[PDB]
Formats: sequence, structure tokens, C-alpha cells
Amino acid sequence: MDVFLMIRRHKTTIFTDAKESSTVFELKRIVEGILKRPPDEQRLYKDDQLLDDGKTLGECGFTSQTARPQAPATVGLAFRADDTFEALCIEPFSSP
Amino acid sequence: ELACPAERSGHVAVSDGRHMFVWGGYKSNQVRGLYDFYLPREELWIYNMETGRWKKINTEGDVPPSMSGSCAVCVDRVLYLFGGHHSRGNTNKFYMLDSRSTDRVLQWERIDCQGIPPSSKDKLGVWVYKNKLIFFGGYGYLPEDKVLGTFEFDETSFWNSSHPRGWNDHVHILDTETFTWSQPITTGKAPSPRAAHACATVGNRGFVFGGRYRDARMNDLHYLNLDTWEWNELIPQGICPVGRSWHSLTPVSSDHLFLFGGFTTDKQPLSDAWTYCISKNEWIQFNHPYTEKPRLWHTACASDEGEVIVFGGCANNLLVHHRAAHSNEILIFSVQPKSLVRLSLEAVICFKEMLANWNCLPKHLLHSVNQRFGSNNTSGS
Amino acid sequence: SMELACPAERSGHVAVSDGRHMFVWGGYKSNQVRGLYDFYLPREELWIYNMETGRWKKINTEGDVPPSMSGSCAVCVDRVLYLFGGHHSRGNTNKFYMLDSRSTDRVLQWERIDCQGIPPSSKDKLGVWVYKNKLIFFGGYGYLPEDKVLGTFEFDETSFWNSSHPRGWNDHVHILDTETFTWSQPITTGKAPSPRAAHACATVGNRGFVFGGRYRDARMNDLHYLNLDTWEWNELIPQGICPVGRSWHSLTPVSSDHLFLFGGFTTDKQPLSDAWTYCISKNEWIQFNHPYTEKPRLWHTACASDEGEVIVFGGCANNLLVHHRAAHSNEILIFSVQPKSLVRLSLEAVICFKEMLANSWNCLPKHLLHSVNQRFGSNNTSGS
Amino acid sequence: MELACPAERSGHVAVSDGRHMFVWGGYKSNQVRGLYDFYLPREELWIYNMETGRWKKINTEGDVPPSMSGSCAVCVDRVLYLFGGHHSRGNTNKFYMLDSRSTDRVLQWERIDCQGIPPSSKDKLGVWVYKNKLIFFGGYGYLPEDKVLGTFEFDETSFWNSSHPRGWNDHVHILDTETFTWSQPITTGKAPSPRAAHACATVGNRGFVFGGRYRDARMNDLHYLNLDTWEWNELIPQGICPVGRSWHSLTPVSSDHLFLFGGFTTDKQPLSDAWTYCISKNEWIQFNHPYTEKPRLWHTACASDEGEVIVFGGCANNLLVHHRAAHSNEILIFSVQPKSLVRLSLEAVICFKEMLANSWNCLPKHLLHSVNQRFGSNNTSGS
Amino acid sequence: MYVKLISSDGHEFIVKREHALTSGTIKAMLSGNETNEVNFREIPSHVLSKVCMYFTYKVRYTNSSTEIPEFPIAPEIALELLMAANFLDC
Repeated sequence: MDVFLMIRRHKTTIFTDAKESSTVFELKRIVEGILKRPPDEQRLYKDDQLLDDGKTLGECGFTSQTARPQAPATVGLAFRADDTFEALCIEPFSSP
Repeated sequence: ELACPAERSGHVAVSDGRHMFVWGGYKSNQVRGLYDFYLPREELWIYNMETGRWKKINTEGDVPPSMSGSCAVCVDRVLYLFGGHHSRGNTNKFYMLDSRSTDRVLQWERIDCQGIPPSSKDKLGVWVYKNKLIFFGGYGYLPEDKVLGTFEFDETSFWNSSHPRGWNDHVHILDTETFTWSQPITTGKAPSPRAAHACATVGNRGFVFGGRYRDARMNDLHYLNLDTWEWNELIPQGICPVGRSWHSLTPVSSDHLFLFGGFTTDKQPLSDAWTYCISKNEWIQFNHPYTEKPRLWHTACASDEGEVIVFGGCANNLLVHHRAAHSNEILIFSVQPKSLVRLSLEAVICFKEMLANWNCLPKHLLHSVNQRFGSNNTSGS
Repeated sequence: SMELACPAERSGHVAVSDGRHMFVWGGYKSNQVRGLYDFYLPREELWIYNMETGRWKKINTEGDVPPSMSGSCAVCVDRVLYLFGGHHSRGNTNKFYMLDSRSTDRVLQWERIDCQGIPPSSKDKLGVWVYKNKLIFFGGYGYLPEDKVLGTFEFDETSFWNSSHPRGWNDHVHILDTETFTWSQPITTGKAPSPRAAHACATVGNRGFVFGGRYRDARMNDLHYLNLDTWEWNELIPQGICPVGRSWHSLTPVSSDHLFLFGGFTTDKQPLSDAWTYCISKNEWIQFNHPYTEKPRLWHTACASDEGEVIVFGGCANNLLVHHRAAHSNEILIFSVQPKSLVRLSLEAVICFKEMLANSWNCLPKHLLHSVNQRFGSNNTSGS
Repeated sequence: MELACPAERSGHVAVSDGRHMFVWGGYKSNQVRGLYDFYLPREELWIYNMETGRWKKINTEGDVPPSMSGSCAVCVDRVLYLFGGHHSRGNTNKFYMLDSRSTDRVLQWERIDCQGIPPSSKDKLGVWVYKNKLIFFGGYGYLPEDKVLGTFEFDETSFWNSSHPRGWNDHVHILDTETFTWSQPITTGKAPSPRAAHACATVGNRGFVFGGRYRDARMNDLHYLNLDTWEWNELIPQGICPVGRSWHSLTPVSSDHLFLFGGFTTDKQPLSDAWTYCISKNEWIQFNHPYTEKPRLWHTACASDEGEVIVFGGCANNLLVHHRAAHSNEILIFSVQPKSLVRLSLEAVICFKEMLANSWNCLPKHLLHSVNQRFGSNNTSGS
Repeated sequence: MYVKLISSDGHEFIVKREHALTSGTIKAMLSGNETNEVNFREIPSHVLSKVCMYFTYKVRYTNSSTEIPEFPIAPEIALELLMAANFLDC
């Protein structure tokens, strides 16, 4: 099936399409290929929850109905996470 | 006053992307369940699907009679009309109407086309290759001249008509400019003679699907490649629709065809929708909230916003005229999704109806509106 | 297939009836090749509409044929058509014509009669009654007669524009005694009406009823009746609501107490489709209900069946005075102003269930089945 | 050379001080192709003297509004105040000011972002002036952005004709221009239905609202609003009231009398009828003048200080088809107050041209300026 | 392949280009692959987020026979959605 991804940190968000059997390594490779820098220094957060990198997205809880293009769930990102995983600080959107 | 039309089937409706012109047709009379009431001769029920409304006008000129089952196209907003079955039988005259004019009343014109004409018949398919119109198939009387193709008589028409009819697979090129009939040699396995078959135009590829050979109603798919005149039978992989008739193969994109409805041999009207991909070569079934409304002999046309709009049809069977109960509903099937103009339109109609509710609305860039408004300043008054 | 029996769309033809076989002849049409002049029909063409079976039939005739009429007066006494008056491409005519339509094994023949006495003027747009063995002719747009003729006659001014020979309205009464073939003129008593053409006439017993008409620039609609024994004119003022003043409209007797009116043309030149019926005992107008009111007609020929039907043939939908865009029609309109017999309902019960009971369609008696198969069912979806 | 008229159009805005009509904006159907609409340009101001009679072209500077197909404006203390209007990009609601008192300088626009809750972009609305306050009623347009008193009904066909559905409102807004504050008074009494294509008139501290087209129904009913107690009151008048219609116009001819002229009916027929409302007798008495064969719609009206109804604009024929929109540009003058003795002297001289050309030349300087300015062009003279 | 966009309040954004080929105002504004650096002054980030989300949806639900779902519009952002439709015309 088809699972679509929000990646939100520090007034930057990243829209990225993937499949259900894709691991967290493959989306790490594609965000490395977008933003032109090391992807191993980043941490993902399912509302402040670290995922295992070898886990496929069927096991991660990101399905197609949960992460509909027109209504999708998010992860936050934290570069330089390394050991001191960057604390998540998502600046949200403005008031309507 | 919203001009609600009479419920009908057999009308021809054409689409430029902005207007379906609905003309002709017949209905079952609800007062008198004895004879099918043909619709009035001059009635044009133009439904704008971009501005979603009805406007009926009256025409003049060399007016053709009350047609139910004709074959009409609309090329550069010009109506061309051929064939059909009026209340005394079938015809094979050619008629032309100009729909570009809005200042004057619309005047019909009969054109006697040079070349060999086909027989008086109806229920045939058209494909439009630039200024040429290829006519294929149909049901009707015997061909008077030496006509390429195979004519096979329906036996039961012998038990219901003073002159018997039958199906054919006869192709004819009519020119739109010079009004010339011609009839080229085709190649490949030509398909079966059939009626209520589906025609669809991509390029010089014309797809015919479905119909009722003999008394059986199937689901075979053929295409004519009009630059090469080559007939090819194409059986798509994956899941497939059932055998049906009276279905309109209206295209929605250059790779993707849309099919609404159907009518099986058991005389059941179908309420399912299908899409077809040429490049994957696959039928796949569409889910839609109009599964409670089966329609046959309807008009499913294509809009510029990627919506297939259906007007007409009957909710039950059309064979017995007393059992016919026609419908005049407008059905929307957006396989290609709605646009930002249309998502703004469901943003207003659901979430601003009870809402009366920040005071900051400036403007910087000019002239970015010219595909949106149209007739804007005369509205509402 | 072969070309089915369908007459051309027209306006101004003459339909007579014995109640079982309508004879349609004359009339003209707008020429679609060029609308500057008006096309006229060929003068040998009889059309027969059977109202019991609903079919047309082409008839060629011999004899001293009339010219191409565009509206003439005729009767169908004893299945014998008698024609008089009419307008044509040569002009107007007062030649009396006879067509014996009683011969079924023989083809029909024409005979022009030079009747004795003083003949009337050459004229069209007029009415007629048949009383005993006498034909009685009333009114007419037309010329002045060659001798002294009882009654009044006023010239139309606008005819003085459109033709060297000028017509006008009269209310003359003439008698052709066909047993002696002699013209005569009785004494007109009572309050005589205005001179009018386009007057709708009917024969109720020993009386003749005249409704509507045109005089000066006014399309009138008063109602009169003349007795055919006492020769006394009686103007009737009916109660209720009147139908709008109108011309170019027919009116046939549908029963011995009741009369029927369809169509008309308002003085403002608007085409009419409102149906009315008239009660002579109540002296009353009742507006009739039918679903055929969405199309209007000019020169709508009505005929009375023996099954109680008003059968309308022909009619211009728009303004006829716009002759280059004159939308002529050839559509039979059947109005049920009197209920039918079961013979007719039994054939309706056959005509409803066709695909279920095609064996009973194929197994009727021969006149019955002919009538049933006569209907050319409009098959547009059969075979699909 | 420069006797050129303003062009034939529809949807212009004309205001009055009683002496000098200010005409600005509008659009016209193009004579090359009648389907699209060419907007008459936004720099163009016309001044038509309503007493002497003439037209003056002034180019406008400043924070210039775009071309308008119909807006709302007043002339208070010879200062123009503009709100709303529909431009070629759609509707607008910016408040504009044009000080017309500067005769020595060329006129400059000024767009002012007023404080409070401004209404949303729209058009086809009415207005009253009470003391320093400019009070705005009605309108066909978009949804307002904050809590706005009054109701709103969205027109259905507006949903079809664009992606911007415009609806009618019965909203009321006070612009206090001494502080430049948007505010909203309390709506008491039986409020009208939400409508536009109406007209408004001001009688002292009162406001009259006449007609309009809610949905498709072009009712012309009358409503009354106090400008002190803010109380709504529907009046059902006696006499024979005028026919339901939209695109009409009202001016107060006197402190007891109101005027009404022409319009566009519910069954799509123009109007050229004239009526006079009496508030003391509460009666609609029909006014007779020989200009009842010329029907105009949405035609502006101005009441003079000498008491004349002067009408400019108004499409001569229909306008819902764009290709048949035969717009006009002629001045219609109607007298409801009688002609004064100064104005009887003015006709005493302007009516005798050839017999009293010596009396044309022997007049005071502003008088002669008005007489040699009122030049009926000579068809007869020449041979 | 991925193009940068700035909202009114300074929120940076990065865009799939084949998801960005649909709207004509941005394709006449940027490049009118190639990464562009463009900016907005008036339209906020929440209604813009919907725009790009709409595009992905628009791209995913093009030419398939899946059930195309209705998109929930909140009534507080619907006025700015009509504003964004006016200032985009997609």
C-alpha cells in the first residue's frame, strides 16, 4: 500500500512518500538525498517516541488510513541527535 | 425558479467541457401507461456543469424530428447529428447546429452529404479523428447500397416490426467540412455486430466495449487504430466487468477511461462503476455513493475539471414501457479529483452556511483571476 | 426500409370525414430550398387517414383535376367528396368539383360541374352545412360575384396591397341543390352577423353554428347559429368565461348536446393551444383538459370519429405570417372528448402488452390484427 | 473639440453635494466582442454640474482604487468617502477617501485601514449619513471575518458561477470618521430579510430602505430605521405602492417627500415609472413626466439644492445578457420642487436663443457663463 | 526535485516538484532538478500546509479507482482557504 510522511522540525516540514514494508533506514536514505548531509545524526519522534531503525512501517503503526495524504500523522525530527538526541521543538503554524 | 426538466432517456447530450447540450429523447408517460411519450422537438435543456444549472431554449431552422437514440458530436462548439429513431421509424439524414452563437436564436440546417449514405439506423458509435467522423456499428434496417461489414438480422424484430431490423458493424467516414462520405478498407478481425455499445476516443485509437450480440450482452473490448485501420481485440488482465449494455465509456484522462452503469442480459440495470488503464491494461472497480441508482440509456459526459457527469437514465428496466420509470438526476463521478475551486466550493457549502465568522485582508498582485470568475458582476441581481 | 405512408408537413389543406376514413387533399408548404416563395403540393395527391387503424394511404386520381388549393371548402356526403372554393397559384376559384370516393374496387375520378343558377364569387376560407339533400355554403374571403347576390360583402384593405385581385369578407348564404345541381339563394332573416372569414362552422341537426372570425383588423369570437328550416339568424351570448378571440380555428360536433374547440390565433398574432367545449343546453363554456396543450396549431383540421375522437391533422406551430420560417407539422393529434368502446379498449389492452403477448398480436381476427399491427411501434431500444 | 461626453456604461457611482455631481468608475460591454466586459479606467473622474450642466474630466492620484463595477460612496462636506465595490479581480472592501474641496490642487486618493471590524468585500449596498457617522446597510458579497451583527444567506447561483459564493446580508456598520472606527449598533425591531440591489435614503435621524432581490425574488418592500434609537420598523403604506423591482434609486426631494424612478423587475423587465412617497400622508402617488418611455436600471439619482432629480447611467435595455447590454450616458432631469424665480430667469434667457441673443450677451458673468455653457447644438442653422 | 518556499510568518518549506507541476501561479512564479527560493508576504503557514497536502492527495488520487474521500475543512480556516484560492487559482 502507500504511506505518506510528515517530517516537522523548526519551521521546516518535509513531505515524503513511502511503502508499508519500507524501513526507517530507507526514509533516512531519502532524507539524506534531499537535504544533502549526514542522515545518521538525526532522530525520529512519533510524538516524542524513538523508533527502531530496522523496523518496517507496518510494524511502526503508520498505515495508509492513518497517514492518508489528505489527513496524515506526523513524526518530528532532531538533527545532531547522536547521543544527545535533540529535544523536540516543533514550532507550529500560526493562528487562523 | 429552478427549471427542473422532465425525466427522460434516449436524449443526446454533448460536452465541450462547459455545457452538456441535451436534446431529443423520449419518456414513459406517467399519466398514460399505453404509449411512450416522445419529447418536444425544439427543447434544448443545456446543463452547465461548470456553473451546474439548467437553461432550456427553443431552436429554429431545418429542425429534425423527435430523436431517441441518435448519434451527435460537438466539434469546436458545433453540433453535428446523424441517425436515430423517430416515432415513425429510423432516419439517415445529417443535421448541423451552431452552438457558438448566443446573440441569435439557434437555427438547424439539414445537409445532404455527397457519397454513399448508410442505412436508416440508430444505436451506433462514433469516434472523432480531427475533422473526420468514423461511424461504427448500430441496429436498424438493411443497408441499401453495397456497404462493407456484416449485417445480421434480429429474429424477434420479425415479431415486433412491419420491417425487420438487425445489427451491423459498418464503418463510415463523414467529413465535417466538405460533407463527404467515404468508406475505407479496414484490417484485422472486425468485431461482432452489436447495439448499445461503448465508444471512446484517444488519439486515432477508438475503443468499443460491450453490447448485445444476438440476444446476449457481453463485455469484450476492441479498438480500431484509425491511422492504420487495424482492429485489435484487447482482453485486459486483473479483474474485469461483467457483460452489460447501455454503458458510456467516457474518457477522463489520456491513459484512463471511465465506465458508469450497465445492463445485463437478464435485463438488470447495473449500478457499478469501473475505470480502465491503457498502459497497465487493467479494469479496476470504482467505489461511489451512487450505488443505489442504476441507470441505463443515460448520458455520461466529461468535464474540464475531471468529473464525469451523468444526466438521464432509468432506475429500473426500459424494455416494458409501463415498467419504465425515468430519472432526471445529476450524478457526479470524480475519478480525477476535484480542483481547488471545487474544494473551496465544499468549503463554503458545508462550513459557512451557519457560520457568520480576523480583520486583515489586503491585496498585492493583480490579474490572477481570469480563469475563475467569468460572469461575475451581474450575479445575484 | 421502404418509405412509410407519411404525408408532408403543410398548412391550409382540406380534411373531410365520414367518421371512418378521412380524406386529406390540397394545402401548401414552406419550401426549404428557398423560402421566398411557397411550395405547393401536386394536385393529384389524395391522402387517406384511417382513424380506426391510424394509417395513411396514397391515392392517385384521374378526371378534370382542380388546381393546387391552399384552403378550400369541402364535404364528404355519402362517402362522396364535394369540393368548392379555395385559393391557388392561378388565383381564386369558384369551380365545383366532385370526387366519388364510394368506389373501393375502382380508382377514384374527378368531375368538375358547371352548376346552373347564379354561382358565387371565387373565394376561400369559408364554411358549410349539409341539410337534407342540400349543401349550404357560408362566408368567405374572396371576390365580388358576377351577378346580384343576397347578403353583404366588405373588401379587405390589405388584400388591395397584396394582389391585383382583391378579396374580402362576406356572410352570403348559398344553396347547391345537388339533386338538381342548381344554385339558389334563400331569404336571410334574423340579426345577421358581421362579414367574416376564418369562421368555424358546425352542423347540429337542423342548425348551423358559426364561431369566431376576422373582420377589419379584429379577430372576433362571437357565436351565432342559423336555422336551416326557418332561415333565422340567432346571436348567442354564452356565460362563463369566453375563449380568447381567435381566427383560423376549427370546430366539429362531438355529440348532439356538445361541441368542441381547439386552437386559434389571437389578434396580437399569438398562436393558441387552449381546448374548450361548449354545451348548447347549458349555453356554457368549459375549458377542457388534455396533455397536448404544449404545442399550438395554425389551420388545425379537426374531424369527428364514430368512436368519439377529435382527430387533428396538420398545423403551423409558430407565426404562419412568417412564411419563410413557417414550422409546418404533419402530426395527428387524437383528443378523447368522448370515452371509447371496449373494442377500442380491448385493442388498447393488446397495444400495451406487446413483448409479453406477441402470440396474441399474431393470433387476432384479420381486421383486428390489421388494426393492431397498423400501429408502427416506435422501436428505439428493441434489439439491444 | 472638447464637448466629449462620458462613455456609455453601467455600474458607476455618482454622489451629490446638491450642486456638483461626482461620477466615478463603472464598466461597459465591449463593442468588438460583447461577451467579456471592459472596465472603464480607474483614474477617470467626471464632474457634472447639475444646475448649469456640463462635464469635467479630472485625473486622480494617490492610493488609487481599481476600476469598480459598482460601489458605495457619500459626499459629506464636499468630501467623497468610498467603500466596497467589485473590481476585475473580484470584490473589495477597502475604505477610500477623496477630498474634493481642493480646487487649487489635483485630487489625491487615500486608502485608510480603519480600526475595529470592517465588513468583508462586497457590493450593491446602501448608506446613510447621520451627524459625523456614516452608517452602511446591506450588501451582496463574501463572508465576514469576525463576529458581525445581522444575518447572512448565501445565494445559490453564486456557488455555481465562480469559486467565490457571494450572499446577501442585512448587516449594519457605523464608520465613525472622526476617530475612523468601525463599530456596530444594537439591532432592535423587526429586521429585514438579507437583500441587496436595494436603495437607501436619509430623512434626518431616520433611514429608509426600499426594495431588493433576496434570492431571485426582487421585492421592493419598504423598511424604516431610526438613527437614534436604532429601532427597525416595517411600514406597510397606503395608496398604490410601486411594483417589486431591483436596480432602482431614491433621493429625498423634501423633508416630507421621497422620490423613486425606474428599476428592473422580477420577471426581467426594465422600468421607467416614477413615484413619490409622502411620509405624513404615508402615500405612494405616481409622478408624471414625459420621460416614461426610456427605461433605465441601476441608474444613479441625485437631488439638487434647488430640488431636481438628475439621473445618470442605467443600461437602456437588459444586461443579464452581456452582448445585448446597450448602455447609455444621457442626463435625465425631473422637477419635483418647482422652478424658482432665479431659475425662471434662467429659462427666460435660455429659452429665447435666436430672438434674444442680445439678452444672451447682456447677462451677468456667471449667468452668461451658464448660458453660453448651455449650448443646444444647431441642427437648423447653416443655410 | 525539491523546491524551497517561505510563508508569511517565515516558515520554510520544501516541495516535491512533480507534486508542484499542477498549480500554474507557482509554475509561472518559480521556473517561469531546479530548486527555487521564493517567498510569500500574506498567506499563512496552516492554509499553505493544506495546499501542499492537497497537492500530494491530488497526485496520489489521480487516475485510480479508489474511493476518493471528502476532505474536512475547518470553518475557521475556510475564509483563508477562499483567500488562498483567490490568490492561487489552482
